[PDB]
Amino acid sequence: ALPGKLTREESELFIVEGDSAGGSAKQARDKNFQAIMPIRGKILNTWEVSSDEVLASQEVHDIAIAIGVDPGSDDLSELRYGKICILADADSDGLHIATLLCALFVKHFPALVEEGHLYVAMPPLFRIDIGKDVHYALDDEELETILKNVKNPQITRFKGLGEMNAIQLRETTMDPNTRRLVQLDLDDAHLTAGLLDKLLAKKRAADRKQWLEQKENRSVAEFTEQAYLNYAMYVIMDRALPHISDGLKPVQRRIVYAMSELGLKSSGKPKKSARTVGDVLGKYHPHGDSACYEAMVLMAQPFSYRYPLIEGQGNWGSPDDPKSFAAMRYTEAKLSAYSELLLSELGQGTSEWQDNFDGSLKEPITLPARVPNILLNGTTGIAVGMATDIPPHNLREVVKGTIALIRNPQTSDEKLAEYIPAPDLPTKAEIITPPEELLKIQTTGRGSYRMRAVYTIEKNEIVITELPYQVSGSKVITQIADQMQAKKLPLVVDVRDESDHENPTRLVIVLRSNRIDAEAVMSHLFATTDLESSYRVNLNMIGEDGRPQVKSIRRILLEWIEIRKKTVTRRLQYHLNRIEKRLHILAGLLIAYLDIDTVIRIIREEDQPKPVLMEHFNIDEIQAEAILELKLRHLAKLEEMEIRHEQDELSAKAAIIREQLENPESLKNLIISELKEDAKKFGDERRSPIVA
Amino acid sequence: ERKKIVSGPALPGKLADCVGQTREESELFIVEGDSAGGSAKQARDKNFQAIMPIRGKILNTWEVSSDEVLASQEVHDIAIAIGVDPGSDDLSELRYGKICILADADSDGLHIATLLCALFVKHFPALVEEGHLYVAMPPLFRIDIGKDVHYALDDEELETILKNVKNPQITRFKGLGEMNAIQLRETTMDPNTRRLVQLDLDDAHLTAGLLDKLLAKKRAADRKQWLEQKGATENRSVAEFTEQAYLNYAMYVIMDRALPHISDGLKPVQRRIVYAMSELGLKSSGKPKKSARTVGDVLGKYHPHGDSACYEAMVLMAQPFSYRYPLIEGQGNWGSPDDPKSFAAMRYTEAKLSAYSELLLSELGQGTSEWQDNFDGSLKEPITLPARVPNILLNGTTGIAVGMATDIPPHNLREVVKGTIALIRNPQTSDEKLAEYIPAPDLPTKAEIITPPEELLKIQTTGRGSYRMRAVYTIEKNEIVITELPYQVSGSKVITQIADQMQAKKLPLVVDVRDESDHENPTRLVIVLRSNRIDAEAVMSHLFATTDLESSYRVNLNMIGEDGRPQVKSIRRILLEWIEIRKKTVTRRLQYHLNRIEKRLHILAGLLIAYLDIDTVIRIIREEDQPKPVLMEHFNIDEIQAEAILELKLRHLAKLEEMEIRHEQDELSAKAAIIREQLENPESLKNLIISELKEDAKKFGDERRSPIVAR
DNA sequence: GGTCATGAATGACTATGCACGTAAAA
DNA sequence: TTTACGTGCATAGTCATTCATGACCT
Ligand SMILES: COc1c(N2C[C@@H]3CCCN[C@@H]3C2)c(F)cc2c(=O)c(C(=O)O)cn(C3CC3)c12
Ligand SMILES: COc1c(N2C[C@@H]3CCCN[C@@H]3C2)c(F)cc2c(=O)c(C(=O)O)cn(C3CC3)c12
Ligand SMILES: [Mg+2]
Ligand SMILES: [Mg+2]
Ligand SMILES: [Mg+2]
Ligand SMILES: [Mg+2]
Repeated sequence: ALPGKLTREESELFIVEGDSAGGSAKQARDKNFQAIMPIRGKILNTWEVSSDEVLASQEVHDIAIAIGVDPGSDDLSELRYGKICILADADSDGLHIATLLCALFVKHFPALVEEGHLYVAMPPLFRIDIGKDVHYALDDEELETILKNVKNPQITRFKGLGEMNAIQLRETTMDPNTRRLVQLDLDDAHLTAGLLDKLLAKKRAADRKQWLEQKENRSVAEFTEQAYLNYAMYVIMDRALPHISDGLKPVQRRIVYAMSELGLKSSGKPKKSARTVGDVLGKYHPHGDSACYEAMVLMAQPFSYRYPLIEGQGNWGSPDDPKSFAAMRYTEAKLSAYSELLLSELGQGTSEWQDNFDGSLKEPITLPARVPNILLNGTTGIAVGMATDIPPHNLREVVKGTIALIRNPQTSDEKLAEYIPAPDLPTKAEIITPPEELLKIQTTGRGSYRMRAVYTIEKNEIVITELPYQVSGSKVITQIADQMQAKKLPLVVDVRDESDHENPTRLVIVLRSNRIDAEAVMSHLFATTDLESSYRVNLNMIGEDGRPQVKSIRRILLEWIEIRKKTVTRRLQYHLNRIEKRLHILAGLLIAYLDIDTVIRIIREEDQPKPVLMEHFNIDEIQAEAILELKLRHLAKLEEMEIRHEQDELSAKAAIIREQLENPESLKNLIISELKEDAKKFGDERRSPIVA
Repeated sequence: ERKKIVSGPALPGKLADCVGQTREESELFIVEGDSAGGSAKQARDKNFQAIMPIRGKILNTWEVSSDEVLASQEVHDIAIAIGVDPGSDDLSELRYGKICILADADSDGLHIATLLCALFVKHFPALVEEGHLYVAMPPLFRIDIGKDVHYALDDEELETILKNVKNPQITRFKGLGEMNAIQLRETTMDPNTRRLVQLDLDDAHLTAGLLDKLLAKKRAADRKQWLEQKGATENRSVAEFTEQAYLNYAMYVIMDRALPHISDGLKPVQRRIVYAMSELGLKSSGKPKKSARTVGDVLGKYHPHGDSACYEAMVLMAQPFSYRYPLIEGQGNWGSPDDPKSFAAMRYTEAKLSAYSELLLSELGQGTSEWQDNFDGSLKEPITLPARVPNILLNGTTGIAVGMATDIPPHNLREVVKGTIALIRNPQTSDEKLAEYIPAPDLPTKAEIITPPEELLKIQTTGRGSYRMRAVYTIEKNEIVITELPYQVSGSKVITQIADQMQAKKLPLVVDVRDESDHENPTRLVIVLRSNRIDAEAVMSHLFATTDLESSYRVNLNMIGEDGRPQVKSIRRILLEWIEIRKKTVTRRLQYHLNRIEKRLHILAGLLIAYLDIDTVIRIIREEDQPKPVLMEHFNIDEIQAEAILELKLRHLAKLEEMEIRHEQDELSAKAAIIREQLENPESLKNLIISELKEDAKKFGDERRSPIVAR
C-alpha cells in the first residue's frame, strides 16, 4: 500500500526525483488533489525486463502500487490518479531519469500515455528579478527572450529541485494555473518502440555511437529522444571521458584545480579533505560530494594511480582493499609533486577559461600539462554509445617517445614501440603478452593484455610476492579457498598470507607433499584465479578537436605535441607581452629621471597634470601614470641606475623569447629540453617487467 | 573436534584476527571507529595482533545486568571476541593475551575508553583483575625538529620537548583516522616502540565506588559537585585512569560543546559555523552559496568534527520555526514546521547569513574580541563574538552536558532591549520591575503562553522552572479548527496522537481528523466530532491533557559567563552581567578606532611638515646614502614619519593633495575628540550603548508572536 | 546465454552518551 | 517508585542501478 513513502480525475500523482524534491514538493503540493512521490536514484532500465521481473525491483514496484495499475496490463480500471507527472531535475541526469521513466511506461504501461495520463512537469532553469518583477526561464532560449525587454535584473540559476523553496516550486510546476506542463503523447507504437529500443537496448549500443555523431504537447518519441540525446552527449563530453592534453575527466580537473587554489602545493602541509571537496562542489562541480571524494581517493591512491596526482594523509585504502579508505571527515590531503607537471604554468595564460556554474568565478577548461598525462596516468570510464580504458605508461618511456616524435614526426609505430613497449603498471608482476600483440594494441587502440603474478618455489609451498594490477591479495585467497570447498583442488593443504611492513605481498600456497608438481598447480591457478588477469584497452578520449576518438599510441603522442607546442607558445606570448608593456614603462620613467625637476614643477603647477606630462615629454596615457605613481624614495640616484640595468635584463630576455617564437625549430628544442627535464625530475624506472 | 550440533557464535567478522594461536603471544586492539580500524588493521603485526572496530559510543553498562549486556550488539562482539561471559570469572577460554583500548587522543576518545573500562571493571572484573586490560597511548603531536622525529603524548610533554630545543615543525594528530599506517605502527602498536599502559584493578572497593559516582544515571547530582571540586613500562589504576579520563570529557563537553557563552550566546559548533560563513563573505546582502562549502570550510579550518553533525546544527540556525531570530537564511529545502528534520541533504542546499546575524559580527574586524589559535595554528579564531544585542536570551539554547545541562527559551528582541536599556540606567531594577518588560518567552508561534505570571516570575528569578503552551482554536459546527500549534509541536504528531485514541476506542466522539493547511493558511487541523450536540469544550480541554496541544517547556538558565565558569543565572542577573560585557566590548572598539586615528594623525603631522620645505626633502633623498636618518634629524620627525614621506607618491606633490591632507587632519582630530570623551566619561558610554540598542531594536526588531494568557 | 566489475552520476537508516522533567503505570 | 520519551552535538557503513564491454562461471 506504500505507507509512509506516499474526484479521481481531479487527482494527480507527482513523481519527483529524489528525497530533496520529495520533501519540497510534498510541501509545495495542494493537499486536496495533489499526491507526491520521490523516485530515488536512477530506476532500472525496464525496456528489456519482463513485466513479472519488473515488479521485483522495489522502486519500480512502488510506482505500480501507487498508480494502482499493473505492468503489461490493460487493466487501467483501478488507476489511482488522473494525471501522472515526471518531476525531474533541470540538468541532464534529470531528464535521463525521466527517460528511464517513460521507458517503464511506454513498455509496461502503454495504456497510460495512450489514453494520455503521462505528463512531464517543466521546472524553470532560471529566475530573474527586475526590481521585484519576477520572471522564470525554462532554458537558455527563453532567458534571452526575456532579457532584451526591461532597474537592472538579477539572475538566479536553479541547479536542481532541492535548492528551490517550496513557494517557488508550487508556482512554477505544481499549481495548475501557472505550471508549465507537457502532455506527452505516445502516437504510433512502431516509431516509438523502435526508437527507444535503439536507445535502451543493452544489445544495441553500437548504433547509438553513430546516432550521436549524426544527432503544449510533445511526442513521447520526439521528447524521450530529445532528452536521451542531451544526456548522452553530456556524459561523453563532460563526465566519463578524458580530454587528451592533461588526460583528465572534469570532476578530476575540478578537484585538482580546486586543490591548487587552496594552496595545497606538495611543499606545504595537508588540509582536511572535507574542505577540498567542500570547495569543489562549492564553486566548480555541483554534484555528489561522496562521488567527488571517491574520485579524489583514486587520484591519491599509489596502487591505483601510476603517478598519483594527490598525496593523502591517513587511511586512503590498502592495496588489498582499495575501498577501505577512511571517511572524508577524517582524511587530510595535499597535491602530489607530480601534479606540478599539470599546474605550474596556469597563471601564465596557457589555457582557455570558462564562467563556472554561476558566473561568479572562472575555471580553466584544461590544464597546461608539461607531459602527456593521458598515457602515464591513463583512464577508465563508461559513457553512452562508447567508453574508454587507458593503461598507465612509464614516464621516461613515454617522454623518449615524444622526444622522438618531435624530431621525426613520421616515426613508424614499429619504431615507437621500441620506446614505449607496454603499459607500465603500479606493480612488479609481469606483463605477459607477445610483442606482436601489444604492438597491435597500440597501433589499433582496441585490444587486450594479460598480467601474471610472480612467484618462486620453496619445498611444497609456492611463494608469491607480486600480484597483477588491481588484484587484491585476499580475493585471490578467496578464489583459492572456493575451489577447496568445491573440492576442485584436492592438492592444497593451506594458504598462508604472510605479509608485512617488509613484504607488501607474500602469499604462500602450501601443496601436499614435496612430491607434487607445483608448476601445474601454479599453471592451473593462473588459468582459474586472478593470479593471471586480462585488461581492457579502449583508447577513447576527447581530443583537441573537441570530439571523442579512439586513437593510436603514436597518434596520441603526435596530437599531444601539437597541443604542447600551442601551450609553450601561449606562455612565451604571455611573458613577452608583459616584458614589453613593462620595458615601455621603464623607457618613459628614466625619461623623467633626466628632467626630474620639470616633472615636479609640472605636478605642483598644474590642475590636471597628466596631459601636461604627455605633451611635455611626449609620453602617453600609460607612462604618465607610472610616473605620477613613483614613490619619492625612487628619485634617489641609486634606485635610478637600478632601473636602467633592469632594462638590460628585460630587453635581452625579450630577444631570447621572440627568437623562440619566431623559429619553429628553436621551439622544438625548448619543448624537447622541457620534456628531458621533467622526465629527469619526476621520472622513474619500469616496474611491471615484460616477458613471454 | 567432534561433530557437535549446538555450536558457538560464528565470531564477529568485523574482527580482523591474527593467525598465531598462542594465547599469550596475542593481543587484541579495540579501536575507536572504522577509520582507525582500517589504519590499525594496516599497522598491526598480523601474526600476533588482531583488530576490532568499536563503532559509536558503546552503552553505559554500569547498571545494565550481565544478562542484558549482550543485548547491545557492539557490546556483544567484545564478549564474543575476547571469548568471555559477562559477570563470569571463566577466563579459561579467553582468546587474547592483552586487551588494548585504542582510542583517539581527544576528549571524545577518552570517553569511549571510560565506558569501555566500565564494561570491563563491572562485567569482566576477572580479566581486569588478572591485568589483561591495557590502554594504548597514541601521541597527540609529532615534532619534526631536524631529520629526527619526536612524539608527545600531550601538552605537558610538548612543553618539555620544545623548551629543550633550526626550527621545529609541530603536527597535531587530531585522531587516529588521519595517522598513517607507519606512524601508528611505530607509536601505538609495535611492542618495541609503543607506549602502552597496563590497568590494575587492585582494590575493587575504591574503584566500583568511584565509577558508580560518575556512571550512574542518578548521581548527576554528585558529578556536578565533583566537577566544581576538581577545578607496559608503567601501570595505572582503572580508577586513577577513568577518573582522569572522565573528568577531561566532562570538562570538555561542558565548556567546549553543549552550553553556550553568555556574550554572544553560542555553543562552539555554532560560533565556528557563523564565523566561517562570515569569512566566506556570505553577507546577508549577497547571494547564498552551497552548504557543503560552508561545512567544508568549517571542518577544514575551525571545528575538526563530524560534517553531518555540524551541518545539522547549521540547519537549526536556519529554521524560522526553531530559531526565534534565524542566524542563517536557508535557500531550498530546510524542513517544514510539521517535519523539522525533513531538510534536504547538504549537497543540495545553499545558504547565506541572516540579516540579523550582523548583530554578532559587524564589530569583529575592529579589535573587539579575543582571538585564539585554530587547531593547527595556521589561522586564528574569535573566542567570542561582539554581540551587539543579548543573543543568548533572544534566540536561546538547549543542550545536555555532563553533571549539568542548559535550557533557555527565546525572547522578544524589543522587550529585552527595553529590559536592558532599563538596567543600564538602573542597575537595581527589581526582577518584578524588569519582568514588567520581560514578562516571559516569545516563541516562533502565535499559540498562547498559558502559565501564571506569579509563576513565570519564579522561573526568571531562579532560572529553573517550567512553563506550558497551548494551541489556538475555534469551533465551527461540530468541527474544531486549529490554527496555532505550540513551539515545536508537529501537526502530524498531533493527528497521530489523536488517531491512537480513536484506534483504541478512547475517543469514539471523533469520526475524522483532517489536516487542512496551505500557502494562505499555515496551519489548520480540523477535528471532526460526532453529534453536533457534544461539548467540544470538553473534547478540547480533554485533549489539552492527553495530546501535545498543551505541552510543557523546560527552563534551566545554565551557561558559561564571563568568568569562564558554568552557572545558573536569573534573567535579571544575565542582563546585568551582559551589560558589563557590552560595556567592555564598546570600550575595546573605541580604543581600536582611536589608536588608528592617532597613529594616522601622527603621520599627517610629519607629512605637512615636509610640504613646507618639500624641496629640501627631495634633495636630501637624492643627496644621501640612506636618507632616513637625515630627514629625521633635519625635520625633527621619527623613524615612522620618515618612511611615510619616503612613501609619498609624486601625485601628492600637487597643491590639491596638500590642502587635502590638511582637511583629513581636521576630520580625524574631531572624530578622536568625540571618542575620548566617550571613553573618558562612563555615563556618555552608557548613552552610546543605550543608543545602539534602540537603533538595533528598530532595525531588526519585531512584535510578540505567542501571547500570554490565563487558563 | 548469463554474470561480473569498472568510476562517475543519482542520501536515509541505524545505536548510543549526557540531564532531567513529562508522562504512563506497578 | 519505576520505565519510556524527547531534546543537540558528539562518535559512517549499507543499500540499487545507468551505461559499454570483454572474460568468467557455474
Ligand atoms: C555508526 O554509528 C552511528 C550510528 N549507529 C549506527 C551504527 C551501527 C553499528 C552500531 N551502532 C552504530 C550507531 C548512527 F545511528 C548514527 C551515526 C551518525 O549519525 C554519525 C555521524 O557522523 O553523523 C556517525 N555514526 C558513527 C560514526 C559514529 C553513527
Ligand atoms: C539511497 O540512494 C542510494 C542508494 N540506494 C538508494 C536506492 C533505493 C533505496 C536504497 N536502495 C537503492 C540504493 C545507494 F545504494 C547508493 C547511493 C549512493 O551511493 C549515493 C551517493 O550520493 O553517492 C547516493 N544515494 C542516494 C541518492 C539516492 C544512494
Ligand atoms: Mg541534479
Ligand atoms: Mg555513493
Ligand atoms: Mg576523536
Ligand atoms: Mg549523524
